[PDB]
Amino acid sequence: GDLGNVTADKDAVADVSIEDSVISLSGDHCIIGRTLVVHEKADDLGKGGNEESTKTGNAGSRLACGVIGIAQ
Amino acid sequence: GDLGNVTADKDAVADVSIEDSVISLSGDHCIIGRTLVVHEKADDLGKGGNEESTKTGNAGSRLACGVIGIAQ
Amino acid sequence: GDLGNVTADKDAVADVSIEDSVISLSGDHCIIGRTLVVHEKADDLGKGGNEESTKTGNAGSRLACGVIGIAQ
Repeated sequence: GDLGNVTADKDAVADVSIEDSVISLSGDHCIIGRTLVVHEKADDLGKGGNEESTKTGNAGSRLACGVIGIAQ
Repeated sequence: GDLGNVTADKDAVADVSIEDSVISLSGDHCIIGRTLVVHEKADDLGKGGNEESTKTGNAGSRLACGVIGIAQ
Repeated sequence: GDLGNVTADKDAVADVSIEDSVISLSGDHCIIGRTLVVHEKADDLGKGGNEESTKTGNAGSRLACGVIGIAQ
């Protein structure tokens, strides 16, 4: 362990995500993303069972809408 | 372990994702992504069973809509 | 282990993804992605069984719509 690491002894589920990025825009007189009409609808309506022993590390959907940098 | 690593002793599920990126735009008088009309609909409505012992590391959909850099 | 690596002792499922990218746009007076009308519909409505012991590392669909760099 030096920056974060699951270390279980029976079951280790994870969603390790180490997205180290760098973005260096420049230049002038430039439009980026004039109009955006977005309709994200991540409407989780799941269901479980009489013994469903889920062990999810991340139980959800990632919905992104960008113009330059989408690190997902 | 030095930057994050599942190390279970029975079962180790994971979604390791180490997307280290670099983006260097430049130039001038330039449009990027004028109009966007997006309709993401990641509507999870799953179902489980009477003994479904799921062990997902990441139970979700990634929906992206970018113009330059999509690191998924 | 130095940057993240499943090391189970019975079962190790994974979705290792190390997409290290570099993008260097340039030039001027240039359009990139004028109009986009996207309709992502990753509508997971699966189903499980009376003993379905799933062990997925990443149970989801990646839906991207970019113009320059799609590292999936």
